Amino acid sequence: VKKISQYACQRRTTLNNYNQLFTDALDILAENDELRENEGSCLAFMRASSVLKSLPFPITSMKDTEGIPCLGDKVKSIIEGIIEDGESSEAKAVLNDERYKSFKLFTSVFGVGLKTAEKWFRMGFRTLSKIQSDKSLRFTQMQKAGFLYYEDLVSCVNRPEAEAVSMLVKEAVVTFLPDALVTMTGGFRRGKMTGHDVDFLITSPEATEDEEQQLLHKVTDFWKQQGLLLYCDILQKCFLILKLDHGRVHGKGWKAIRVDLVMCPYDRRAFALLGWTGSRQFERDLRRYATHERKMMLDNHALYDRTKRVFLEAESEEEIFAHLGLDYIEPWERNA
DNA sequence: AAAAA
DNA sequence: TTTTTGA
DNA sequence: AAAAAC
Ligand SMILES: Nc1ccn([C@H]2CC[C@@H](COP(=O)(O)OP(=O)(O)OP(=O)(O)O)O2)c(=O)n1
Ligand SMILES: [Mg+2]
Ligand SMILES: [Mg+2]
Ligand code: NA
Repeated sequence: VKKISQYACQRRTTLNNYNQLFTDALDILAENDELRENEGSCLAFMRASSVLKSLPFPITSMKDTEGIPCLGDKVKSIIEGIIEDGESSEAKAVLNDERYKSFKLFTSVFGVGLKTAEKWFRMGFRTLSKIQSDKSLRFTQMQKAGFLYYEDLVSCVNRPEAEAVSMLVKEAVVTFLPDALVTMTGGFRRGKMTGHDVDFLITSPEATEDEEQQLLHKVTDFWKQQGLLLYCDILQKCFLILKLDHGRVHGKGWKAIRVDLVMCPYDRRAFALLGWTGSRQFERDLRRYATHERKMMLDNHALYDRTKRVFLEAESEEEIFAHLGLDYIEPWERNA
C-alpha cells in the first residue's frame, strides 16, 4: 500500500540489518567507484545499500525487490547474483583488485585520504612498512600521528570508551563555561556499539561571541597541560586524538581516541545537532529533500525558505522535521 | 548508476 | 536525451 | 598551499 521513499529522511533505519550479504557487497562496489572517481555510480550503490538497510525482512527472491526504489537494472543484477550462490562476483573482483586493496590499506591511516593513497599507489607502494621506512617521502603532522597511534585508531572505540571520553569533555568544558550543554553526537547517539571516533556538540545559552570562540582553545590547552592532547587541529570545530587512561574506562595503560568537538551559537543548536547526529546518508537525503521537494536550503547552521524568502527558526530537531514536512525520525532510526 | 527534467 | 546527485 | 579532517 505505502511505497518506500527514495529519501533516507523518509525511512526508519535501525541497526537491525537483514540484508548484510547484499549491503556489504554494495558498500564495496560503492567504495571502488569512489576510488575510480565515478561519483555518480558510487552514490547509486550507496543509495541502494541504504534502502536495503531499511527493510524489515531479508531479500530471498527477485520478487522481494519489487517496488523498492534506488534499485535499477545494474543493482538488480548484483542482487540476482548474490541470491544465486550467496556471493557477489563483482564485489569479489573488487576485493582482489590491487588498486582497491591499496586504497583501503592506505586510507586506514589517519591523515591519508584518496589523493595521498592514489599518489603512493602510482609511486609503486603496496605496504604500510615500505611507506613508513621510505627516506624520500614527507608526511603531514596528521599522517605522523596516524602512523604513531595506528593500532589504537584502527581498533574501534566502544561504548565504555565513548562514555569515559564524554566525562572528560564535560569536565573540561564546564571548567570554562559552567552553563554549557555537551551532547554526544554521531554514531553513538544513533545507538551504535562502536565508532571510529567520538563526536560532541557544545553550546552555551549565556556565553558571549568571544567566549564561544575561545572555548575550544581553552579546553585543548587544558588537555595539553595534562599531557592528554596527542593531536589537535582547530578549524568552529576541532579534530583531536586524546590519551584515554585505562582507569577512566569502566598493556601500555592508555588508548588513543579520535575525538571531534563542535561549538555552535545557542540559537543554531538544533541545526548543528541534526547535522552532526548523521548518518552521512541521512544528512545528504535531508538536504536533497529540502532542495528538490520543498525548495528549501538546509545546512548545519540554518534552514532557508526560498519561496517565502525567510529563515526558519528551530529550538529542536522535531521543529526542523515539521518545517520540512517530514515525520520525525528518532536518532536510532537514522542509521541509513 | 538511478531518477528527474 | 541532459542534468543531478549534500554541502 | 592543496589536502585531510567532517
Ligand atoms: N561525510 C559526512 C560525515 C559526517 N557527517 C556528519 C553526520 C555524521 C557526523 C559524524 O561524522 P563521523 O564521526 O565520520 O560519523 P559516524 O556517523 O559517527 O561513524 P562512526 O561512529 O564510525 O564514527 O558528522 C556528515 O554530514 N557528512
Ligand atoms: Mg563518530
Ligand atoms: Mg568524525
Ligand atoms: Na584516513
